[PDB]
Amino acid sequence: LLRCYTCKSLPRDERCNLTQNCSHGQTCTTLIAHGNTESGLLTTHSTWCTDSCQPITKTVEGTQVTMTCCQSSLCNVPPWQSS
Amino acid sequence: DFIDIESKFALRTPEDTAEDTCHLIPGVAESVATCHFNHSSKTFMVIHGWTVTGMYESWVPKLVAALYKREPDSNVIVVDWLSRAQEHYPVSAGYTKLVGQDVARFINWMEEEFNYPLDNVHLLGYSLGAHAAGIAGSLTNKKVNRITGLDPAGPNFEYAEAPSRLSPDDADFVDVLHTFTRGSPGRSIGIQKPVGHVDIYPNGGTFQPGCNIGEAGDVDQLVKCSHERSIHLFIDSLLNEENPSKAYRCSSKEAFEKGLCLSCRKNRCNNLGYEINKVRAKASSKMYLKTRSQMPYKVFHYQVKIHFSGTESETHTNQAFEISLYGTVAESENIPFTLPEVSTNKTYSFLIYTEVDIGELLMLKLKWKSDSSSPGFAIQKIRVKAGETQKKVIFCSREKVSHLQKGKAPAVFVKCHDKSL
Ligand SMILES: *[C@@H]1O[C@H](CO[C@@H]2O[C@@H](C)[C@@H](O)[C@@H](O)[C@@H]2O)[C@@H](O[C@@H]2O[C@H](CO)[C@@H](O[C@@H]3O[C@H](CO)[C@@H](O)[C@H](O)[C@@H]3O)[C@H](O)[C@H]2NC(C)=O)[C@H](O)[C@H]1NC(C)=O
Ligand SMILES: *[C@@H]1O[C@H](CO)[C@@H](O[C@@H]2O[C@H](CO)[C@@H](O[C@@H]3O[C@H](CO)[C@@H](O)[C@H](O)[C@@H]3O)[C@H](O)[C@H]2NC(C)=O)[C@H](O)[C@H]1NC(C)=O
Ligand SMILES: *[C@@H]1O[C@H](CO)[C@@H](O)[C@H](O)[C@H]1NC(C)=O
Ligand SMILES: [Ca+2]
Repeated sequence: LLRCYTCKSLPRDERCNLTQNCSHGQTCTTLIAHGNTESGLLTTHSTWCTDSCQPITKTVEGTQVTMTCCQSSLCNVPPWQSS
Repeated sequence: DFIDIESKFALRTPEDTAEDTCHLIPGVAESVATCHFNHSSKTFMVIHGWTVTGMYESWVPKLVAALYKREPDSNVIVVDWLSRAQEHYPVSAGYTKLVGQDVARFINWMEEEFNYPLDNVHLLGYSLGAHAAGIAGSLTNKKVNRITGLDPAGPNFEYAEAPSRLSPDDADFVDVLHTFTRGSPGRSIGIQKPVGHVDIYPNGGTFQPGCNIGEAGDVDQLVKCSHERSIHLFIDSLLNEENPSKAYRCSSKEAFEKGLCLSCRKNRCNNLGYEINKVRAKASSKMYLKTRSQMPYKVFHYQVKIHFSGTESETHTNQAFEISLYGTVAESENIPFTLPEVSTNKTYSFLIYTEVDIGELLMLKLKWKSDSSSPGFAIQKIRVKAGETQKKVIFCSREKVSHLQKGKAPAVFVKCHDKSL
């Protein structure tokens, strides 16, 4: 029994206030996306419960994507945000 | 030498895969030793099909060589019935009974003379060969281990009863690749009805990609491309031991083509070829997959669901779309697909497949192509189910909606959720 932040696509300086109870084996993940849009450049963060995540940093069509993993309640927050 | 038998039995080797240099002569135990048959290893018997020339086709050395690559300690016996295979088709077809009886007599002999176990024998029959292998399996003293049917012949077998063709009873496990089923039943080159424990239909079985206009060893490749493909799929399986191709059970090929049948629950999927799981289902199977035109062959399957949203209420028809997948390992850009119609506040599911090993999905771009006004929808999320990794992925727009506008900039979505099954 672990609780993770579960927030689809939040702006950089928004904190997440939705959480889920993950199931047998699951860990906390966070996907950060930084790149350009029609309306200016944008850092977004997405959070959820996952089975085996691998962290990555990859650049994919000009927008930088980073995935992070962790195994404690409410640990999946963007690297510039606090618990 | 109550052993008159017309068929010949060559034991080829990893270093001599082309010629029939050493023969196992039934009724002559000393021949087995001459030829260095390995009593401690499994045995493949390769049974060719019909041949308008008197000769082996060029696939025979390839299959032998692949089997020895995958199984370097095994015994690969090539059965020669070239003489009977050179007749007019209905004659050669009739001779499948005698070639089968010859092969069963030979196997039964190896069992009586050497206590060689029949559960160490895998028969691989191509075309007419598949039925010769079926009949042989039905006449062995104990049941043989595996029969593999590579596009079993259709004419005079489609409406034949089990004793006279390949059927599931003929071995402990029977797996069949159907690759050239185009035609009306009984007039297809390859048999239409499932005759195995597991029957796989690459590209729905009727015709194979890469077989229309080509560069084409063999007397006339262009005509028998789709038929012969069954063998090259098996070969490709022998060479990709730790990287097989899934095939997915499905109610129909039409259903498969909509992406309704990915899913690997309760043997709803299996591996094509050598690495197959020997399920022996309660009745039939019938499984589907897509493939490439040239070798490696393996492809990755995804289902895509898109809900097209808007306040305004239009329909469009035979609309064309490009979708681009970006993953941790690679990307494949500009995959085409079309939709019968695209109407507001409706959801459409569909199959995407790609030769490219993407890795885990990260970003997904959608382009609405103008047709060979001013219309567009708002899309918030796209759902994707991946067949090979049994994962459901959700992408959502970086902003609150991605506007999809026909003939303009592609809508961009990034992964916001993952799930396994
Ligand atoms: C017949 O095939 C066997 C191998 O059979 C295969 O593996 C078995 C374990 C079973 O699962 C079979 O069903 C399967 O098909 C051949 O055995 C090979 O030969 C010898 C020992 O028999 C091994 O060679 C080496 O010898 C040197 C000494 O100079 C040592 O340094 C090595 O440690 C090793 O012992 C070889 O590993 C072995 N291979 C395997 C896979 O066990 C056998 O050669 C063959 N018979 C004939 C007549 O060719
Ligand atoms: C597609 O389905 C959705 C329903 O889920 C429809 O979206 C809805 O469109 C209505 C227009 O009737 C919108 O209503 C608006 O609400 C705002 C309040 O935020 C108000 O200020 C406006 O006066 C207006 O009434 C709304 O965006 C939206 N509502 C919901 C519940 O989703 C859409 O119209 C449907 N299209 C078709 C053709 O069926
Ligand atoms: C978000 O925060 C407020 C407290 O200020 C609370 O009322 C709300 O319940 C929180 N969200 C959830 C899902 O609990
Ligand atoms: Ca039979």
